[PDB]
Amino acid sequence: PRPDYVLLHISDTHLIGGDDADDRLGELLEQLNQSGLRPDAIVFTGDLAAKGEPAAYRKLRGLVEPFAAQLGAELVWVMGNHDDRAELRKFLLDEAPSMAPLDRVCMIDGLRIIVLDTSVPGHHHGEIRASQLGWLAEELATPAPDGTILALHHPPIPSVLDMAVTVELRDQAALGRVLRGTDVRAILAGHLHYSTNATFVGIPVSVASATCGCNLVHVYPDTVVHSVIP
Amino acid sequence: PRPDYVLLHISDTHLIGGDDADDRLGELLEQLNQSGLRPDAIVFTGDLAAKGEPAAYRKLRGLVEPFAAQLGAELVWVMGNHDDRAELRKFLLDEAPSMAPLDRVCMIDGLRIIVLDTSVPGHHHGEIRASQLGWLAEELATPAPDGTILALHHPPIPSVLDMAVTVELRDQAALGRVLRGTDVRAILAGHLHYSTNATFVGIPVSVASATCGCNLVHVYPDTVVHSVIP
Ligand SMILES: C[As](C)(=O)[O-]
Ligand SMILES: C[As](C)(=O)[O-]
Ligand SMILES: [Br-]
Ligand SMILES: [Br-]
Ligand SMILES: [Br-]
Ligand SMILES: [Br-]
Ligand SMILES: [Br-]
Ligand SMILES: [Br-]
Ligand SMILES: [Br-]
Ligand SMILES: [Br-]
Ligand SMILES: [Fe+3]
Ligand SMILES: [Fe+3]
Ligand SMILES: [Mn+2]
Ligand SMILES: [Mn+2]
Repeated sequence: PRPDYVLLHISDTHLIGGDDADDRLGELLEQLNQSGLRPDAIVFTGDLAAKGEPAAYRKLRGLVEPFAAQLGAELVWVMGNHDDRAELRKFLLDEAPSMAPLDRVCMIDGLRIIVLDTSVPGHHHGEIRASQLGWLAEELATPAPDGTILALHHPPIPSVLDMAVTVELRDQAALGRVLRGTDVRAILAGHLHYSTNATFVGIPVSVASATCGCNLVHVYPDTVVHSVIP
Repeated sequence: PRPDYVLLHISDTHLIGGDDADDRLGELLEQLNQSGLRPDAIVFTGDLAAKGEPAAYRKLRGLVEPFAAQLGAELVWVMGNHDDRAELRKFLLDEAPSMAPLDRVCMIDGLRIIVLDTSVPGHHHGEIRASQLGWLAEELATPAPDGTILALHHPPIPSVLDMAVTVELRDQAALGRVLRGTDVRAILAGHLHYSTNATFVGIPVSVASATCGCNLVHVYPDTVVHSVIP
């Protein structure tokens, strides 16, 4: 059975200035390059840079872009709590610096990938602004031919650890009312630094662990398969 | 947030006669015992013994029962392709030897756990007999207060590897027609020897990797969370 789409789900790389998460990610990219995988997209669900440093984004971009271009894969970057919106826009995206949420829509043929920004500047918990929910609702009003993958950092999933509660995504009910009954087929997330899956308003949520392995995502006609790659 | 139920999902232990999967499982049980976890049930989703040997089941029973009794957890054993129904019944369950499918229902308070046998004696692929589907349909006609966890070996999930196709669960459509619209909240499976999750007729399927880590399952009021424990 050939899947309709193949996605690489990587998260929590936590790169720093430079003096380690650098080598851990290099080895991963090298492994996946030698596996012969040819993904349609590579989605990085947040905490890309450990302290949101400019030097870390330039480093990340230099490691990842040759990898993605060789595979012909689309790159999909997501904000995490440790990232800085302005520095990410400047040094990773080549866009004008802004503190506005990093929200974006990306079509892979018939597959829609929506990037949402659950980060809260200067803070570690997650939250989604009313403006973002309106944006998302408007976007989801039109269905994609192959449905939608939602990509964000803070997963809408109960915190199974005490430590995780204080940095969880807040006000999940509101995101739930927007997502319910839409063509969202899967939610890709990070933040937890261990592999987890659950549903949120009937939609499967898959959290990839930290790089500092990853997940393979096979999109089939009637299901989405997530495989944990150690 | 306290979950309603906590389950331990272990799979593919592959114990042999004795001359290694023995030590790998011992270390796991020891770890989980020192973590302070207190699960309601411990579900083993098949391939318990590598060659279905009597000596392997006695060995498994001797390692696991003291572990389960100390935790006050219910033990839930499932048939895999490498197991032998008769030897498992004799040496693990203290039941009269039979080659009939190992199908069973188990209530944990309001939570129903259904064990299904996807094994095919002498073969490695999975299949479910018409008699079993009738049985299952009849059982699922009455809802459980907290819904149902279905536990089986061969997952109803597309095979993302060529090697896996020839030993996959066959005739999934028929299982699907029975499960659709029931109170089945999650399907626990093994067989793949790596962590995987997907849905099957809208129901989340979680495959635990092989012991030869495991999964923690938190059952919440509105969701089931699966965490991969390396
Ligand atoms: C779990 As964290 C402090 O890397 O967002
Ligand atoms: C994947 As197998 C041969 O242990 O059923
Ligand atoms: Br700015
Ligand atoms: Br904001
Ligand atoms: Br956009
Ligand atoms: Br499918
Ligand atoms: Br017999
Ligand atoms: Br049979
Ligand atoms: Br029964
Ligand atoms: Br819940
Ligand atoms: Fe992180
Ligand atoms: Fe096995
Ligand atoms: Mn985070
Ligand atoms: Mn098996």
